[PDB]
Amino acid sequence: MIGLVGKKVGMTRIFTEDGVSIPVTVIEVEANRVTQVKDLANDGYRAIQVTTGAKKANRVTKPEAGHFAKAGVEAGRGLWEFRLAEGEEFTVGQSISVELFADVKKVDVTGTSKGKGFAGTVKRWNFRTQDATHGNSLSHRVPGSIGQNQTPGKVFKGKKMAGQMGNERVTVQSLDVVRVDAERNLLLVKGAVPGATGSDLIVKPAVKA
Amino acid sequence: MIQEQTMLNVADNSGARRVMCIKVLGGSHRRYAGVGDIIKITIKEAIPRGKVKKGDVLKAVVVRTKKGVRRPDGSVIRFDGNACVLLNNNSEQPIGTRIFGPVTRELRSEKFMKIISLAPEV
Amino acid sequence: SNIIKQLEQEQMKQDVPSFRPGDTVEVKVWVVEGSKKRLQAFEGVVIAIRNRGLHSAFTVRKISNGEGVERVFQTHSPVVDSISVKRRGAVRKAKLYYLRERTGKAARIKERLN
Amino acid sequence: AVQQNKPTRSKRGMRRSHDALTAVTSLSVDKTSGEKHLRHHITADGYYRGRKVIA
Amino acid sequence: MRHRKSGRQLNRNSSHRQAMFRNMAGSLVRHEIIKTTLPKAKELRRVVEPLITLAKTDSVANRRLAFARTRDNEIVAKLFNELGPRFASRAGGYTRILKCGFRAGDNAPMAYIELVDR
Amino acid sequence: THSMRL
RNA sequence: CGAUGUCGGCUCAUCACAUCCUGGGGCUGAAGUAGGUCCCAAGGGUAUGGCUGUUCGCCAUUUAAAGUGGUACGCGAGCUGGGUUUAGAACGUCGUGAGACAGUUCGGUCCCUAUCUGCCGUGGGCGCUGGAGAACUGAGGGGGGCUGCUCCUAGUACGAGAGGACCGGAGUGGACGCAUCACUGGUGUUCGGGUUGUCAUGCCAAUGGCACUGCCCGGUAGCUAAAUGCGGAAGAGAUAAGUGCUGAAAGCAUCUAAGCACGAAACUUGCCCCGAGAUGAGUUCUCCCUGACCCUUUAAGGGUCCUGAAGGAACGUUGAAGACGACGACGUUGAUAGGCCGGGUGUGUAAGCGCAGCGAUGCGUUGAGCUAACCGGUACUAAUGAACCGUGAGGCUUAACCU
RNA sequence: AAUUCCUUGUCGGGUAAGUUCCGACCUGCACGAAUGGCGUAAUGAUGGCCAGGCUGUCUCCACCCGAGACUCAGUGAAAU
RNA sequence: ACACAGGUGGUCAGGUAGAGAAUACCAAGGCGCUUGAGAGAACUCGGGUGAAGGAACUAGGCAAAAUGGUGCCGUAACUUC
RNA sequence: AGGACCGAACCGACUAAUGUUGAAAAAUUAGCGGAUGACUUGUGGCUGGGGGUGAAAGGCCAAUCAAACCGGGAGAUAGCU
Repeated sequence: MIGLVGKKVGMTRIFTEDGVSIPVTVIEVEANRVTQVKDLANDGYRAIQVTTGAKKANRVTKPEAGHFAKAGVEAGRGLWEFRLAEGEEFTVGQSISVELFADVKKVDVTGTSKGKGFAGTVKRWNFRTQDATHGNSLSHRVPGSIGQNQTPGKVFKGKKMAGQMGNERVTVQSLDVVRVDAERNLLLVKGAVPGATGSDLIVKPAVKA
Repeated sequence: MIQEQTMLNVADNSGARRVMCIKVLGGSHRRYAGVGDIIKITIKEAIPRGKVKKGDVLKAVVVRTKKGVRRPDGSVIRFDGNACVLLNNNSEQPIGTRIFGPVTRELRSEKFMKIISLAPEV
Repeated sequence: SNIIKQLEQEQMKQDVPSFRPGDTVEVKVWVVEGSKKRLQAFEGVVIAIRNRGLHSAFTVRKISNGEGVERVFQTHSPVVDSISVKRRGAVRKAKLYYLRERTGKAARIKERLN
Repeated sequence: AVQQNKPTRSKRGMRRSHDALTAVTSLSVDKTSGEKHLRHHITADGYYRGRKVIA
Repeated sequence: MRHRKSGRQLNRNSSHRQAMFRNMAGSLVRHEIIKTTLPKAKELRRVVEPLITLAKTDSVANRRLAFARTRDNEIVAKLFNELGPRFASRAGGYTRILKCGFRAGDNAPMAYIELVDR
Repeated sequence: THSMRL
């Protein structure tokens, strides 16, 4: 099937009655209204384009506003697209609610992780630090050697070095969905999903099932 | 979190007062041992009439750890002092006839059920 | 936000007694041994309370037979059943880890009698 | 950590292509005094958004 | 990596930063307008507005608290005798930042900070 | 002088 | 030889296969478990210590296994400097001696701010043929690919008995990696308190400065690991070694010549990420501009006046975004940041006053006072009307339709 | 053995494990008696080894505080 | 060579605590060291703290941590007494 | 009493880190050794180059030492670059 787009609001824990405390992440999966249906005619593939939340009336530009008010929806924050595996139809303008995960058992969550910025190789690539005493000179957390000698004569591409860590799209796979609360539009998953509290999460049914 | 070169107190009465862990058994590159974990020990201090003598190499199981154990609700049980029960090398049964101090409920499996039968608290 | 505090108020128990660091306390917890469930009492001294609402915990230190045992308890978990505050302590700290340092006659504290 | 041979004036100007200063787009005109100033800055005359604040 | 953190370091250690903010708050309370750099003025807002909050409730303990923050009896006198009654209806925002060119000596972004009376 | 190739 | 810094260790690797483990097979002097030997296979993995400067080795204890080699015996403009290889000194030996020793022993300056290539990140310009805002397909590229133990079948098959499975399943670990702070903790020189010496606020009381935050005790938010979730796969296609089916050449036989079916962690996908500068520059949806005239070599021309559109940029308030750029939110038609209010949390019963006592001090007011980054609210302060850039229906040729 | 090549001699102690250390034996390649032999209390920024305490040395790094690195304005080198 | 973190002889020397000319805070007296303003990346420098372990590091406990004052009690082998 | 002990000034220079186109052509920082003596220091003398002086390293003799520095034989000589 398809996924839903929600907002991460914190982590909590559910105390079940037997004793086991399940640490859950709360995803407020709001109503996703379909904006565009891409089909084989115009696009050569089938997919739906959804939106969630609502932007201010004047922050929405004229091309976005015309795209939204072309078919029966009000403007939300950002457009997304799900690839419709062979035999599902979602009419344009349709609000898709959260009971799609009241069906399912496991979930993968896609988000942009928290950005650590320019991180060194010890944080980024788990490099082992050099010996922090015993004579070492200005070389404790430096990367070490980065290539062999005259025969390569060059650093191989894909060398692990210091650089931007975080702030990238990552997907956590096969999380147990603990509770689907339609009355407050809450989806609770077992485990840690990517991103800071407030970033948008794409929630799909688990494909490694 | 018992590693190699950790000095452990001894919970049973095989005779050892204080032993030293020399390898955390089970798996390659393994770092630590918890309460449900077998280690290899060697004996540094013994009692003069006891069964085991100082300088022997045998096996133990940890029963108390200052790092603790984490129960599934999130509660931790942090003992004061690391403690082990000495097992035989190939028999894997305790060499003691009694056990001092309390032990943990997450030790409860068959051979260590024979251990916790002698235990004054679980 | 308003959502997380709402789920915390849904999860929490209405009844939990008022104790402080220093209070000598019995906690009775559930244990399982297969099908058979049992209650087990842990009497010690509350030496740390971590108030967070639902995530509140408290650390009870008990000198067992020869040894020192220490257990934190999730205050709102269903694995606890009762917290009977037996004795009332008169410390003037919030965390009492010097009792983790001290043993014996130096590790005792006077009564509150508020 | 030293050059192997000297870089040309060609490679000098290419590096200094990004060193160019950016001029301000435009200044603002205050409503009362009418003098030019930066955006969100008080005037040299001490006026800011139709209001004299400093003598 | 400074995520969700506050407080500016200002290239001063905590003793120098605290003593400088004590002196700058005394100068702003005494003169009712001072001229400084821009981020110093923003952290000065964050320092000097709780003192005017404290100045509304007149009590001996509040005089001693405001003495512990300012270490000048002239400043607590001007606070509890003028800016207490003057800002008693105002809730928050007793100071105003107005950006005033750049410093001549080093090209530093200057700004005025004043009370909202003038 | 350890850098010399003796 | 107008200098190519060398053994070992550390950090970081990368390739070959002559494979250590895992994977698939043939033969066995292969009953089973376990071996032996040989073929295919490089996807992933491949110890920790004692001794020694050591590599190597011996040993101890593991492991599924502790592979063999190349890379200037990889790696000193990446670190060390134990050995070796300067100058001191000594031993043994050789020499009459100065001195010498692949003979020991003690000690003994390891320089460099990266221009170019390379690599890791990150932008500015222009292009993509009118301009702009988004969402994508996906050429291609990268990441990941390890494995033990226990239980079930089943104590069956086999075997005299000791012992003891193939195939298939279920759980729980080790190492590795990703994510996040809900828990357990670390930190928390921006919060609270104790306390020593001294100086000051006139003094008592109460505070503050300095002494590494003076020394300490707890600790919010962030960040984090030791904490907590997750993941390696199942599946498909074409195969290697091997195994066959029919089957002649060679009336038989024969896996191959015609033909067909099996067959591994290797190969291509399936999983995750980047990705139209993919100049072959793609697709879809939406929005925006519908004016007059001059000149000359009347050309995809140059010029004048008027209008500046969508949108962008600048400016400001700023962000669990960040070296700077960038990215994200907001700019009063407003919760972007500070303040304020309430709560939460942390610390531990503030100051003053009253009482007790000779006083230190205790008790009451009182779980008080003070609370950083948290939470929900609130326009009190600052986010100024604007000005800036971007235009005015967008070439030629051919084809298929419609007036 | 500051001497010993063979060699990590061989035996004992310490260690789970000890080419170094300690005590021995002599097979002294190639000790040896004022270029002194062998012991020696005290001493030593002396060489070697073991134990207790203590620790970020390390497993395995994490956070914080300052000074540079980074951005802005002024000045403004160098080897090559 | 510098308005250079180096060198250079004699005299005076207060308070509080302290054995002290040590050291801490101050007086008289003199200075803030002749580029500043932001930001709060890697990494380097000087530090602070650290769960569990405690030399497993390494050529080597190198470096850090710890010990640290006064009064009394007590104190081994060996010794040139 | 002491070429006695602990430890400032003072004299030295054991270890580590930083510095390595330094703040400095030998230093800084934290620890370190001696600190009533074979001590240390001010001022002035004396010893001079195959010479001095040397608690001896071929050390020091003006940032120079297995024979200083300056000027002269001297445009030494160079089968070598």
